[PDB]
Amino acid sequence: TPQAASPLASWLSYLENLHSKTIDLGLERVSLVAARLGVLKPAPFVFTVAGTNGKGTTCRTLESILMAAGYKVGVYSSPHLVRYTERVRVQGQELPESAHTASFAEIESARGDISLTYFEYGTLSALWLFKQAQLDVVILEVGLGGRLDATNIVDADVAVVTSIALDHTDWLGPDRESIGREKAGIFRSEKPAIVGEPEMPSTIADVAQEKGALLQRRGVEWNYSVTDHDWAFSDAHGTLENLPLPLVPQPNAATALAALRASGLEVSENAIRDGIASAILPGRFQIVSESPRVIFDVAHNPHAAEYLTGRMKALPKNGRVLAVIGMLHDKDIAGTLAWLKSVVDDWYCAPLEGPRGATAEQLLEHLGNGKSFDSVAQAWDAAMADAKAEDTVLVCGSFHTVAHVMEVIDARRS
Ligand SMILES: Nc1nc2ncc(CNc3ccc(C(=O)OP(=O)(O)O)cc3)nc2c(=O)[nH]1
Ligand SMILES: Nc1ncnc2c1ncn2[C@@H]1O[C@H](COP(=O)(O)OP(=O)(O)O)[C@@H](O)[C@H]1O
Ligand SMILES: [Mg+2]
Ligand SMILES: [Mg+2]
Repeated sequence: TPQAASPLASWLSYLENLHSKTIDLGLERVSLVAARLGVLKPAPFVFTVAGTNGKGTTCRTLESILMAAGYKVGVYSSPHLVRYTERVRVQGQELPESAHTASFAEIESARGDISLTYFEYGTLSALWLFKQAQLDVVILEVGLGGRLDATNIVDADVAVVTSIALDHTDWLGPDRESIGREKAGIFRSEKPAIVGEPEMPSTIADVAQEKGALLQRRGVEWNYSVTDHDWAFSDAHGTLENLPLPLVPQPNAATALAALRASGLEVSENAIRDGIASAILPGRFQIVSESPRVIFDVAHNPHAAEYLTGRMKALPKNGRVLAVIGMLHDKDIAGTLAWLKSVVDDWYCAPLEGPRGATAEQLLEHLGNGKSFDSVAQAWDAAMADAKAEDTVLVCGSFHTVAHVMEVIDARRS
């Protein structure tokens, strides 16, 4: 059993093995420990963000605007690209590793004999770190689903649903309706329930009615329009024009703005512009370099692949598209690749080290074309060796693939 003085790495290895099951959805055990720790209300204002895709970037947008508005903001995000500490930001910055291990030590003593999973532990830690930080606003990214996610032990002041599509059917049910119901579990009585999914499953309205939540959805209570050079937003309180084209997915920037406006928080139009203009998240349609155009995107399900495919087709015409890909077997690899195949010319497949990582040959079979490599680094090197300046190299499929290339590039700078 690690202690406050133990390295973070030891703590993470310990958390990875503490509970009988890796993922164990449910609120009881975790709520009881949160109750002992006094971390159930981490800040006077909390945004909780659920959805199939778009959670990370919607949270980043909220963080960016609120910081511009001068609020002390904390953000809980998952999963992480390279380092675990990425999961907890205060004022847009990671916290010291020793703050994390101290928090873990507090949870370890407070839990007594109550067992907690890795994500439950990490959630309690983020909450405790936020409480210590005396923040004005805390933004919680839901881990998985909503209703039974560890983050749902906190009562959000504004609940957000970014999109509803097929992912995590093992836990959330086989269709958009079952998935929508689970995501909507973060809604609360008399609190805004901001829905950015344009094709809202009816179950989301059911849950909003069951809870007495204040549903405000895209296409109804609020909306946005786009141009090649900017965008506009509208809701019950008015309209905003010539907004900065987002550096995060367009739908999420609009969802964040809707949630921000529904919150009643005091935020100027300039803080909104500055926030949107500066909101960006590594690995989310990230333009890394040019000649050739290098793009990183963590899409890992067909809805995200379809969106990515749409962004790829919107890129300047000409040149070849070479993809460096690695994926986990727990995702709909076939459906994800079906979309990507329509835009990719040359495939460079790599295995993902793992209990759940697909091998290069497994990916190759889905493609019907392409080359296999022994590692992401080698696939990346082969693509970049083949790419001409007019081409685009897309690193995709998983957080793992993107992270591997980010690390190879950074290491080469030394
Ligand atoms: N009550 C609990 N909730 C909970 N929620 C999530 C998890 C596992 N951690 C995850 C983190 C991220 C994702 C994910 O898909 O993240 P993105 O969609 O943003 O990419 C899934 C699981 N365990 C428990 C768990 O064990 N208990
Ligand atoms: N509204 C959206 N619709 C479809 N796909 C999206 C949307 N937002 C993001 N994505 C996809 O999901 C990936 C990660 O997005 P992120 O904003 O971190 O959301 P999440 O935390 O839910 O995974 C992106 O790189 C993109 O491939
Ligand atoms: Mg997910
Ligand atoms: Mg996320």
